[PDB]
Amino acid sequence: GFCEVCKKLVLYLEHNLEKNSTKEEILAALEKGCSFLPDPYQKQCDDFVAEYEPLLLEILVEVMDPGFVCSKIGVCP
Amino acid sequence: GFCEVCKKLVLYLEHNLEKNSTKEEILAALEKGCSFLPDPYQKQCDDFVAEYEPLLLEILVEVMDPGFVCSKIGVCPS
Repeated sequence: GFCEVCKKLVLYLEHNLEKNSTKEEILAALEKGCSFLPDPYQKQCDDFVAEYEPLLLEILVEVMDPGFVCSKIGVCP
Repeated sequence: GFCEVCKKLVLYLEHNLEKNSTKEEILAALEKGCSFLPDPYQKQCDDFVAEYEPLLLEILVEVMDPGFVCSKIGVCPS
């Protein structure tokens, strides 16, 4: 029943990473996390984000495959 | 290199998913997805979200493990 809408919703969220406002929000959240570290770790954390934010998102989307996610909660085979 | 700050940042993100503001943002994002559907499909989508969104959030929290993420992107050992 819910199998197809679950997969569409996971895909919707993952494609919405292309939206400008979503990109701004993700980068802001990453910068906020780095901001609570002391020097020199804050700067090192900012450098890490600048290099690895794309791969971080790519890996998260990879792991959150719609079929895997939606079968894990039991609405899809 | 970046291994130590990666784990600190992913720990932050893991706990940030548990904030009420973040939980509300994720729920609202899913509900916005449903809003693009015409009737009766929007209601079916809303029903799914109402029943299952906390289980979806749990899966996202589980993925956001510092050791897992930081080794998957290649900055930390396993």
